[PDB]
Amino acid sequence: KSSMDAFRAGQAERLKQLSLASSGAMETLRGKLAVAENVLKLAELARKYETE
Amino acid sequence: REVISIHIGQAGIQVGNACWELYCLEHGIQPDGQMPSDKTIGGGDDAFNTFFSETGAGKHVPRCIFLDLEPTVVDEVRTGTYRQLFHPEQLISGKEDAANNFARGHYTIGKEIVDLALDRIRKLADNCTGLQGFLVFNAVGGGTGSGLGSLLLERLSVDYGKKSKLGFTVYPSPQVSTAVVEPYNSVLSTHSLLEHTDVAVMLDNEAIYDICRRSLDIERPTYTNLNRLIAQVISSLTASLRFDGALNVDITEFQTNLVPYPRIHFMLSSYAPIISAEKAYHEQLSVAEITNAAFEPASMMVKCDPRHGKYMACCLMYRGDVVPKDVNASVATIKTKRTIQFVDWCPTGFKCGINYQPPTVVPGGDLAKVQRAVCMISNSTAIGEIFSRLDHKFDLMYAKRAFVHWYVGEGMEEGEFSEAREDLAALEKDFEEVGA
Amino acid sequence: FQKKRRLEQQLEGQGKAIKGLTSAMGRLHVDLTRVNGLIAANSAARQALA
Amino acid sequence: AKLDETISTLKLENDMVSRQVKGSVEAREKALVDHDVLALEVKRLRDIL
Amino acid sequence: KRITEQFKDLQSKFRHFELVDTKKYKEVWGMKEADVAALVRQLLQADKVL
Amino acid sequence: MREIVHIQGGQCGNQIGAKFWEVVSDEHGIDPTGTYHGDSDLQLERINVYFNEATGGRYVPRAILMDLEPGTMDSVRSGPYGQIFRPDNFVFGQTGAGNNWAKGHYTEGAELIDSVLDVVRKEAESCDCLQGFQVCHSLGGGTGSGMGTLLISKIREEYPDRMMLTFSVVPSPKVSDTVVEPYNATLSVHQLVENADECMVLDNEALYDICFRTLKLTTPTFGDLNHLISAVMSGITCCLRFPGQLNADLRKLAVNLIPFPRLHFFMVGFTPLTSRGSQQYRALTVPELTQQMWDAKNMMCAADPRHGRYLTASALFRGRMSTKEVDEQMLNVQNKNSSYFVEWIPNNVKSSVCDIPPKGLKMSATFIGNSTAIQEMFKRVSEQFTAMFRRKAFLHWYTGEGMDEMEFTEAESNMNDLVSEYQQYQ
Amino acid sequence: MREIVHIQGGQCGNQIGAKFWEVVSDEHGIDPTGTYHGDSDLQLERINVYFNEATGGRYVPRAILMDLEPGTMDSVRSGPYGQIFRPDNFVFGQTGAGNNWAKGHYTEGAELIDSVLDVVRKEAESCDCLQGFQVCHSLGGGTGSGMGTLLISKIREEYPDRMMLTFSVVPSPKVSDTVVEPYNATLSVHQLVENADECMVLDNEALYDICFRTLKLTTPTFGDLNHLISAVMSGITCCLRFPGQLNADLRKLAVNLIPFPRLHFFMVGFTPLTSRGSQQYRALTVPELTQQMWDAKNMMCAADPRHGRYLTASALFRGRMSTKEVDEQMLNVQNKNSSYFVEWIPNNVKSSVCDIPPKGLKMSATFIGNSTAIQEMFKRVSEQFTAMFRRKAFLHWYTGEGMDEMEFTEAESNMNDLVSEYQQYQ
Ligand SMILES: Nc1nc2c(ncn2[C@@H]2O[C@H](COP(=O)(O)OP(=O)(O)OP(=O)(O)O)[C@@H](O)[C@H]2O)c(=O)[nH]1
Ligand SMILES: Nc1nc2c(ncn2[C@@H]2O[C@H](COP(=O)(O)OP(=O)(O)O)[C@@H](O)[C@H]2O)c(=O)[nH]1
Ligand SMILES: Nc1nc2c(ncn2[C@@H]2O[C@H](COP(=O)(O)OP(=O)(O)O)[C@@H](O)[C@H]2O)c(=O)[nH]1
Ligand SMILES: [Mg+2]
Repeated sequence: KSSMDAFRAGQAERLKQLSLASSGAMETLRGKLAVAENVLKLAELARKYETE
Repeated sequence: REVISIHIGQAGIQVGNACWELYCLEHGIQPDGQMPSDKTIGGGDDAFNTFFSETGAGKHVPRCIFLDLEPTVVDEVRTGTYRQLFHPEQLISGKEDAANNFARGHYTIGKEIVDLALDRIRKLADNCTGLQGFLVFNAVGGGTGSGLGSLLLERLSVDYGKKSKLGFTVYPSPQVSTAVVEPYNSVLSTHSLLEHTDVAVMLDNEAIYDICRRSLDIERPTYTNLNRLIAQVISSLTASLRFDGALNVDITEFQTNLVPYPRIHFMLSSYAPIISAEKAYHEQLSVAEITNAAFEPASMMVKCDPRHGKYMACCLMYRGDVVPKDVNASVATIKTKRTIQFVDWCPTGFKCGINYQPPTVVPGGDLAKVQRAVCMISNSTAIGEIFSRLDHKFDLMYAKRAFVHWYVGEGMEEGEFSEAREDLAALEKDFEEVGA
Repeated sequence: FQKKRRLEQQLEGQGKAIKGLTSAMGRLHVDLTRVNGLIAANSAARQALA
Repeated sequence: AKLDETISTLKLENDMVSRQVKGSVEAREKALVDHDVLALEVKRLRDIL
Repeated sequence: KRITEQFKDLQSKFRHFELVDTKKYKEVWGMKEADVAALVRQLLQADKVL
Repeated sequence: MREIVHIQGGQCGNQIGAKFWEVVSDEHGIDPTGTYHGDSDLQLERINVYFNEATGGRYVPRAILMDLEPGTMDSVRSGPYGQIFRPDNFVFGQTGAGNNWAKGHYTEGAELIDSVLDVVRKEAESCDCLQGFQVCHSLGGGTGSGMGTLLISKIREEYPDRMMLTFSVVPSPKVSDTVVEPYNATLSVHQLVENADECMVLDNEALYDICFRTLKLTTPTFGDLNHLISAVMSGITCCLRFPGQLNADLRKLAVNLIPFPRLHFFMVGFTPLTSRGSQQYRALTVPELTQQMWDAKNMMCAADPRHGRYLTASALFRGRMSTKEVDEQMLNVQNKNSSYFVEWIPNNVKSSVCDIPPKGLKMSATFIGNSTAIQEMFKRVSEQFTAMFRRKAFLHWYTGEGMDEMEFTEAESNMNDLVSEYQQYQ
Repeated sequence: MREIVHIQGGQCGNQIGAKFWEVVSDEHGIDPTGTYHGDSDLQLERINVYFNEATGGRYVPRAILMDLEPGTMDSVRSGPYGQIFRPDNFVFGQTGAGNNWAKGHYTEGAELIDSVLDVVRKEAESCDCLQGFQVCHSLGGGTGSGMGTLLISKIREEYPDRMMLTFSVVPSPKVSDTVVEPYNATLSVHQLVENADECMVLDNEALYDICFRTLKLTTPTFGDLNHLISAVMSGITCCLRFPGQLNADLRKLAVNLIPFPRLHFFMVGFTPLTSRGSQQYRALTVPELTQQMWDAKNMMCAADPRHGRYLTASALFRGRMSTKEVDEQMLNVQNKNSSYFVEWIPNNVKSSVCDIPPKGLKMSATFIGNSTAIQEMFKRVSEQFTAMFRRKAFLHWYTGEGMDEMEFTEAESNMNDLVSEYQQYQ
């Protein structure tokens, strides 16, 4: 039973750390993408008043 | 189902003058030991049998024992209003007072009247069938309540043992000093009671003067004022055994739910709502309000900061209109509250209890009649500060060997002085360890 | 006081994160139910076509 | 005396709110783990569809 | 007899938990790395357009 | 002719059973005096399952009453529907366990088991064909979870073939009402898992949230919690008391709900639950009843049943209805929530129909789901146990009356293995 | 078979919907108690489009109230016919909208819209064969536009196959209620032109001009305006409830009206609208109902069609009439006013006839036009927007709740290109 608990705890901890680090990375990447899409939208709106 | 109360000394008998007034007033017993035939308040005939037994044809006599060495206060209560109430042998008294000395009241004079007191209590207990336990009310700072008080604690323990012991002592307060030599008879009795009596609920004097100043506005209060709310808290903790409710807690629940370790048993008591008639209806009482008032530090019978401590357990009696849902919501809010902390090994720590009967107001008092009332008894580690201050002032006089000649002439020596000093130090160490 | 204020701000940040995660869980549960319904419908369609 | 008493209250408040923040962090982590579990289930059902 | 059968059940449960946990962790990492790969592809496309 | 013996222990069990013998006695149409005053005949046909007719026309329930203080005997006797319990069944101590498992399982429970076993044995032998024993008892006390478990083991020894229904109202994590409730719950669940045929776990936080959400009761009290639990408990046995189209007894429920020996910790629900203000806005239709049943907040356990996967489930419908839509709905539910169902069992749901709906209502239903999401209720109590035992808190009270570390260590180990065996199928 | 769920967003939408439900209950012949007390069976043949049989005739409407205060909800309960809605659908927060787009689309929306979706999804799954959604709101407030528009978006994403009618009370310059009406209108139309399928646009300026000229009222309070908007929304969809000589479903109306997926703003009127005094003298036949229908002063919109061109029109008649008469009416109207019509669409008018006239009236008609002159409202609102967006006035109440300048510029550009799309075809 001690072996049981040790192994299961190890698996739980590794899942915890993977999920947390991955979530942080995705949040950073999504922030970058949001900045980029705001830039593209501003470019799209601005080029409306440009002459041919 | 009866509980037998012993009152020892000046403070014991004054708190008795207040309590045995409140109980008879609530059960509707006339001050002559009878109950009126024409008008009968709503209650069960078994309810009053917890305190006032019947003697023959419509005569009620209390289950209690007042005892003192002086004749002054005892014959004062004899001359008082309650003449035929108390049985003429429920009032035991010597003829020369111990005169503020543990040794004098525990060896020289304490070894004559205790045999008669114990014989009377033994016969009364054998009369009683369902003895829940023994409740003691006394002052640790005096002679008559301390010396033979500890003597009687020891003798009751060796006589019965299996019945619970619940003490209510009046420690010296931090700054207000009634007497001078008080710390001696305080520490000497602490050495004994720390391991004889089962559960001790402590009281103070400034801790109640401040309350009756803020919440009652009696700028010049006295013992006659304080003892009434002392009686009130005693009644509000025995109400579950006395009357019927929804979630009862007998005399064993307090010990089973509030004493983790055998040598960690010291309780802080608090009562809400302390309010006068003027603000009674101008303020809106509710469960959240009364519980938050109880758990704020300034509404405590003992002058101490729980914010220097970590609550270990708490017991909440509720009276009157109490739905078992609002209490749960309020205690959940308390657990969520960001000020009072808990020791990490106590997930569940709130033993609640409810009774239908709301509190009863004594006429001529300052407390107003209210729909409900709580009573919180907590085992917390902040009480160690009290004993730390007691030692910090005890050594200052012990080092000088001052005021010791009285005790040494009576017969005790400084060996037990050092023993009490070391054991209270160990008790402080134990609170420090349990604080982990 | 500065420390207490900073800790408070972290507390509200974590609470907001919790609420957002719960909302996402609700949305994903709804999508679970919808997808399983589509599974059943297309299984019936497969049997009919066979 | 007034300042030091207030300081003690502030320290008690700070340690308890730090405990609360740690509890919140644990809860957020558990929610994230439940979240990607649910996402796994969704993706598997989508593959079956 | 109770403790013997409990021992056997414990062994079987140990094997089952090992397999389930390893498979679940592997699968979830694969799924979420595919997700982040899609996100970085989107970022690269945005950068190229800009 | 298939007899149910009802056993009530402690204050909580006694109040729950008081509401039970209110509801079921009303259903069979007896007055509070004890004389039948119904109108139909189907309700008279099966008085024997819950009554023993006696000369003079005073029916009396077959319910044993056990506790350790008359303060609960009188509270359950003086109340309404109280003057019909047989006085001979009133077996009681007058000491009080006091929230302690030891005092109610090794000394005072030990000395009262003799009399309570005598009462239960005369009750069992006074009825021809037993059907089962069902015990409604708390798990946070010491006179319901200390003596109740000992009585359960005794009954298992004396009748090792009868179904057992343990209505166990386990404690709550947030709703703290005692300090040693983890002890008195774990130590009793340890000895219940081995000797209980089926365990209906209950709680009070779930009952409060139901009486907030659905019934919208502003001030829900125990007089409402116990009323709802009485409704569920009187609905659990509809076939043994009334006719129908597809009957289901306790044995049927056990066979269709228990795929493994140790795995019989069910979770329970009742329908329809609706407020008095909205009693006349909604429709009592089988789709609505089933939609309410198959929710997560409609259940009577703090565990969110939407975490794990239902190993199996049982529904007891009562009312003149159509088995076609009964089965169609309770198969569409599997087709639409197959994720929350374990795969290696086809038709996880067993549905049964009784003809006569209960009094007042028109079409009722009871839900009994054997799911693996019930692990989260025991994991928290195990966590509390480990937290308290890591510091040996309150241990002197237990060890001063015969208890040893053997019981505590075994309880820890078996709680852990039980939560593991639930977690296995996930 | 076909049915429509209804949602009442904000105070304006709630009161309009309350009057609409009073009108529908009157037309179908039911009491405020919920019972049916009509006269004919043609009305109860098809009440399932808007109502559900609860229990023995207590018909319950299929609508959901929605706001952020309890005062309006209490008012609608206390008002007549307010005792029929399901209390489970009175979803409402407590904090207060603050007439703020951010406060109704980003905080209180995020805190109540999961619940509003839960209840509307429950209703939409209770109903079997959905046909569309109906929503009533105003485009000048915070929770009128925020709450309602976010609900529109979520419902469109969740059921993207159901025709959607959103009835929008656009702000009018002369009746200037608050200070941020242009901001809210811009941020609301930005999402409506992208997600919702058609909005019928109305305005208080024309709703007052109609009451002053045609009705000849003296003191028209909001009761009469809501009455007119009701009588329009009741006749917008009558081919469902009642048979007709030439039926027209909602989807048929949409496909005939909307030529391009981004030109779906409908300007609507009703006939006959006769003053209480001159009605006794007036004559009511088709070739004057049509004349008042195309009368530019009967339009519930401050955009005179003589300032633009008609892309498509829809005339829904009610009563037993002559179809050839109706068709010749439309043809000669087109030939008379060829200039006001677009060249590349032959027969710009779609006509429909229903066989049951409203309560009391013997003939009725409703006009729904897609004229390109409706660009005037958007042009004016955009001018009022850019009058404030140059100086960032009243903008910190949205900046602090978390909206940048990028979405404001997006919404303004959306309005500008919408105006361009109307103007180009003309
Ligand atoms: N709060 C409170 N304290 C009391 C009351 N009566 C007595 N005391 C306490 O009694 C102490 C005085 O010493 P005593 O307790 O009277 O001494 P004793 O027990 O009578 O023994 P002797 O000194 O020999 O008379 C004071 O410090 C008080 O705290 C009372 O009514 N209320
Ligand atoms: N639902 C319900 N719960 C109750 C009732 N009475 C008590 N309880 C709960 O049951 C728990 C355990 O009660 P218990 O200690 O066994 O009462 P005892 O029989 O006197 O020992 C307590 O926390 C109560 O909150 C009741 O009538 N209904
Ligand atoms: N037709 C009609 N319009 C109304 C009524 N009451 C208010 N309004 C209009 O609704 C606008 C108020 O917007 P409001 O609903 O408070 O915005 P919200 O708080 O975001 O929903 C005002 O400009 C009024 O002209 C009514 O009874 N009938
Ligand atoms: Mg004295």
